Amino acid sequence: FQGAMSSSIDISKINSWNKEFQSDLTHQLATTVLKNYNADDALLNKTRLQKQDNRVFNTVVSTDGRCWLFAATNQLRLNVLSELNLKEFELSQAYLFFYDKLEKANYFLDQIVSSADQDIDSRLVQYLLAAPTEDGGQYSMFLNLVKKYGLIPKDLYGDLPYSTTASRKWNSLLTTKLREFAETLRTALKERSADDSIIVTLREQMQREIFRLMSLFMDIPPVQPNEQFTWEYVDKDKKIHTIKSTPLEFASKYAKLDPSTPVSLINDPRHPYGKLIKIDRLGNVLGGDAVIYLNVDNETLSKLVVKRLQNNKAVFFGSHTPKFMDKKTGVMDIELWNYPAIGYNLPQQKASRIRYHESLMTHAMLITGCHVDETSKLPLRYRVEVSWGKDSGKDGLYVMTQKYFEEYCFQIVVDINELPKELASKFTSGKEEPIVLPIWDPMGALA
Amino acid sequence: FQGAMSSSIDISKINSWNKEFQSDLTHQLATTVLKNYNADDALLNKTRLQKQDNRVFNTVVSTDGRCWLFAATNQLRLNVLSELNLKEFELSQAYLFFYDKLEKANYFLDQIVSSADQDIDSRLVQYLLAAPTEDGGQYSMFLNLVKKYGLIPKDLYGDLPYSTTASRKWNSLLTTKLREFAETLRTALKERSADDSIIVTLREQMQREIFRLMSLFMDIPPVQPNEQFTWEYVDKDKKIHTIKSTPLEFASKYAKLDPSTPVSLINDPRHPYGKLIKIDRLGNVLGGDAVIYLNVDNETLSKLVVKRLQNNKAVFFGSHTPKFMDKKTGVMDIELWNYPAIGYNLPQQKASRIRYHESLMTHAMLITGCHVDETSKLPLRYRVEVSWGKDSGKDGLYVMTQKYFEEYCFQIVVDINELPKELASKFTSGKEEPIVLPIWDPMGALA
Amino acid sequence: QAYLFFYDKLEKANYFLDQIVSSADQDIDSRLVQYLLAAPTEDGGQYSMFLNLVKKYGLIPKDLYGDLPYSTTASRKWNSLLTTKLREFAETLRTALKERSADDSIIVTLREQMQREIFRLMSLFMDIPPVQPNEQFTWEYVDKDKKIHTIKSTPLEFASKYAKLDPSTPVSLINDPRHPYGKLIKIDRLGNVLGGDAVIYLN
Repeated sequence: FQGAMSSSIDISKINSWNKEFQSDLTHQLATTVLKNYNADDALLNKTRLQKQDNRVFNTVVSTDGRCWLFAATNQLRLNVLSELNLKEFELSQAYLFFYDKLEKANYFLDQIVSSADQDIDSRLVQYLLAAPTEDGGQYSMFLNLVKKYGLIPKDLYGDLPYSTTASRKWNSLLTTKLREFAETLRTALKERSADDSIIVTLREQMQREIFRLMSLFMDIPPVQPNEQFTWEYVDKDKKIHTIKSTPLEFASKYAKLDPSTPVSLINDPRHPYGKLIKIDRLGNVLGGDAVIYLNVDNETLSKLVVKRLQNNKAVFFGSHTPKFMDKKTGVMDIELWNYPAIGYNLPQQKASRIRYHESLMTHAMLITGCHVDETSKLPLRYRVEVSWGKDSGKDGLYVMTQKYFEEYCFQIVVDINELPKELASKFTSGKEEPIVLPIWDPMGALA
Repeated sequence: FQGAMSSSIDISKINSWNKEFQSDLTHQLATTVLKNYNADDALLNKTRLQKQDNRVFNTVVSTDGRCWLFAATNQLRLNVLSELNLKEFELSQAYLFFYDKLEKANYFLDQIVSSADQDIDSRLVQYLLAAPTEDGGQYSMFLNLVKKYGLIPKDLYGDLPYSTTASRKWNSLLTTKLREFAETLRTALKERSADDSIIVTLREQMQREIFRLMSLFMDIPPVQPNEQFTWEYVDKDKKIHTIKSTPLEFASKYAKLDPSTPVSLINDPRHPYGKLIKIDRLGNVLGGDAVIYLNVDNETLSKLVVKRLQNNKAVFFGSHTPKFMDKKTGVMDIELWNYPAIGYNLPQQKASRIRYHESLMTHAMLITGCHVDETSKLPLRYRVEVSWGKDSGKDGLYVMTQKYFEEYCFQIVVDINELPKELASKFTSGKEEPIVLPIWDPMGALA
Repeated sequence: QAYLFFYDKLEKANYFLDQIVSSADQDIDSRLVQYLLAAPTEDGGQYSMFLNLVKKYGLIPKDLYGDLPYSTTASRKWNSLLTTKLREFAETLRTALKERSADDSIIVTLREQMQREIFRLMSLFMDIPPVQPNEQFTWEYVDKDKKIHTIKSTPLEFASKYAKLDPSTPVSLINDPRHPYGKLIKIDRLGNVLGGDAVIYLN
């Protein structure tokens, strides 16, 4: 009784506390202002903004929820511009987006069959049923798709369909169907075994029905991965050309993709550095590669970003958007808002923010530059590019502090050749046992 | 030298002061917020708003820059509604507005002739030239017009012309002409005397030219003051009627105006109470009545407002708009904004605010109700009505505190019969010598 | 521009206090005192007032101090709050000058407290610039060719060394037909920095 009493909200206590807080001038000022405006609008610190909104970067690349696909295909887009002397060029994101969604719906049916032994109310089965066709993904999922499907110019398959730019309704219609199929499969698996002719036939009818519904909202791409397409275009000089190629040959011959060089490093302080981290079950293409990260410290993660940028290549990275991100000015700085002035401070550290459900990776973006300090020999800020129209931020360009990178970013993607042999070996040796995390881990899919 | 040095802005001092202010938390909070938002938007105190925005009034009237004319004609408008059993009705403001402007332009020419002895750069002549045709006025100026012109229903002469609702350009064109005429008159008065045939002819040609330019922007009313008009209308029951009347007979017979009963009281602490105050030269109709106020204390001014409201009549009053007036919520309260929380306090008293160019009468409005405290026997707040469309305030309705009335209001208009004999006598006795103030005094014309 | 705008406003508020002390002998309702009280902190100025500020404060690149604050692009409310205070200070000064003389220790202290209070209120709406006129700033920039550079300079050295200002060459000519041509015209009292140059025109 005494415990529950002490643990209850006591009316005299809160009114006494109120009287005490109301006697403080800062508090009186703060509650006047915070009843009138959104705290971020009210506390944005222009004095800090003045110093941090710096768009001078001495280390830049020379060139100029589906974000993960725009960020992932960017370099390949640049390789084509260069290889073909183009003025402008876009790879088709819709191409990858259509197959990702089909594969994910197909993947879910397999996840359901493999988890059929578990109770319908189990944590995994409910988790599988929550959002089987979400638009986000990881870099490994992007490579799984390019290895099977290749890449094609946006001119052959663009963002024309309604659902390519407003996928919410489409996903909901598919998901409702997938939830029905989950029950139908689990129900048929009570009697028959999975290899049973009936389950095999049922799974195929389901693939058919998923494909049929998808074909209503988006067309299947115009050519198969090994089928040739003819593409007419104009180079920087107004000269015309025709390329005959297949999607697969195109990803390699023109976009120069070598799927075996990309590796993802991550700063996840919940785990020891030097270890490989694998997210169980997270995927898109059945039988494709797993999401694997090599865990490293921020110093290491920062040097790698600088080295890649020095090799004139942008860096794919994942972070917690939109934590401490000001879209209006395009600034990512954890001290840009004056919360300490209202006594609001946040001591919880990175590893704990992750464990306690406060911070996770949510979006993928591109680092295209940085500023390394002459004195010292370290990065101070990074130039970041988003896929949110030329209107978000400074014409879509953001500036991010080193501290933001350390605290609210986690993963970067680099080529294994850019790593020190001691780290590259972690991937090639075949001796590392990864730490295996649940499918629902915060270090997952990116928008 | 030491004086000028001590009196200069010293860079070390202001930077030292800055360091001291920046060490205070309230200050740090305040400069963050005040660089982001307008101080009134930021400091509006909703906690105070919650208590002061009270629209319950136990003392209300039973009925339901040209504001001074809408406020001035309102009662007469109600008298007509009642006298004719009308559902809706408006007196024509444009009627009064057209003659006010003509008379004012004519008045200016006379002010110029009477001040011709003074230098062109004198304070009075420059003041006369500043805004000879402004739209604002005083209650005496309103009576000067009704006594000569009468009143007509809005149905016969409405706010149709562009310049009746956007008079800025019209006034500027007239004023430019009037400034030319001022020189032409002063120039002709160097040789000839004012009664000289030539000056008389010149003044008439100027009246003609003013009238001609005015007739381009607004038509002269359709009937003369003693000429009959025919007005067709429908009463509350959908029954039709025709009234044949002249503007003058109409102001008296239907709108029930008796120009000899209205008197204006004012609270001007710069002067002793019990004295009559006259604003020199301020007028519209040449030879009409002067602007005269009987100076009284706030207790007296407040009791008179209550008494008039008890006689079921609204009260014309002048105040300093928009000091401490929140248009969005429709509240007039000098403590509604939390300026003390940023250390901004204003000790300067009423009489001093007036002398030091900080507060003056600027607009005329209507008090249509008030709340007198059961305990005590005094008014707590007033219901105020503005002529700013149903969109300003609470459907055009404001609530004003007793303190606001005391500090930022000055004049009210009442019937001499409502005054205590000791005050009424101040007007009838013929023994009072008014304190005479300059034409540029803050206790002047209202918008 | 905000750099110059912040000091112009501070100096003007400071200037007004001095105009009030020097006109204290005149009646509160006199033409000059009422004129002084009308708009002591208006945003406008003359070229001489601009030179008075550059000579004392110098110039800095907009990248170090921009038009970020609300009041830099909508100064009406800020000016009104300052002006209301300045009108209160005018009375407090004239009232204290009835007894004591201007050099009196009390008037000197009072004037300083007023400067302090003006500066404090201004610092709520705009920050004092990041460096003093003789203090060095570091400025990073990119030239037409995408090459990066860092300039270390003080605001004063910057107005001269990079912006090439020589405050002694600018002169203002005017066509004012009210007066004879060939004459110099001086506008009495019009200024911003106490003791700075007067507004003078050659007609």
